[PDB]
Amino acid sequence: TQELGNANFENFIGATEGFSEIAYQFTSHILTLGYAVMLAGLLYFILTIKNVDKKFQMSNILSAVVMVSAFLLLYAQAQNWTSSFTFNEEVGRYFLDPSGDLFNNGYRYLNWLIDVPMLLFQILFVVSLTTSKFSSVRNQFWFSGAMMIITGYIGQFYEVSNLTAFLVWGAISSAFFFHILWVMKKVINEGKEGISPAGQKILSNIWILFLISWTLYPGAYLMPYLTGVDGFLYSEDGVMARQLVYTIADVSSKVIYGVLLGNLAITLSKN
Ligand SMILES: *C/C=C(C)/C=C/C=C(C)/C=C/C1=C(C)CCCC1(C)C
Repeated sequence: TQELGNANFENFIGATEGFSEIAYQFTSHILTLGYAVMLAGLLYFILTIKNVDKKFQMSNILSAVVMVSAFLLLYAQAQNWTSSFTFNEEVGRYFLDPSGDLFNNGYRYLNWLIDVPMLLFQILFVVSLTTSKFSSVRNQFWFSGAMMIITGYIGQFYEVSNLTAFLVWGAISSAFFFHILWVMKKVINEGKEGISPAGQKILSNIWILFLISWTLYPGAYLMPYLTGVDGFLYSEDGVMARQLVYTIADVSSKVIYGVLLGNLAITLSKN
């Protein structure tokens, strides 16, 4: 039995095969880029709040708060990665360090728990609904989004120990994800009514961005099993891939999403 690498697939690899210098350093630098971009975004959203009418500024405020939480928690995740493995001169690879704290997904999942409700909420300060009620949409978003992250978090505890449960819990989580997609699509359709064609075009881009960037997360969750129980991805390569797809998803769903909403708000105050 491999006691030290039971908690997650990153630990499992690091306690059996170990990581190449390339995989270790690559992952270290990708995660560093992750939190560095959130700090830049924090400054962008603060400095541009004066460019939008007061009625839309709650969206820029919620983007700045998402940036603070993501900078701090991705910074923690980055330090956790680099401090958890150490180099063995004999084998020439990085292995899980029993004296360290071991790699822990808690930082990222906590970041999601906080940010998902705010990302979904903030669009309701830019578009107008038509036949739907603000409170009803808000409550559906907050409930479904919380459940999606919780059931997902439960799933990842069984990643190494019980793949069957890993997949069943991820399927449950996917149910909530599809309900979010259904609600967001109705919101975008109602928000397109009555606004200018320029604004409708930006909203269409927001919808495509939202759909792709959020679908990246379940992809990264499954990444090391996407080539079978002993394929190319069941390895340090599935780890590099998973961590890269999370970082791309985070920049897109938090920073780029917020920039587009700010551009929509500016467009709206032109008619
Ligand atoms: C800024 C962080 C964001 C927007 C996080 C989004 C997270 C998700 C869409 C997570 C989705 C999941 C599934 C649909 C199934 C597998 C488990 C999750 C939690 C990764």
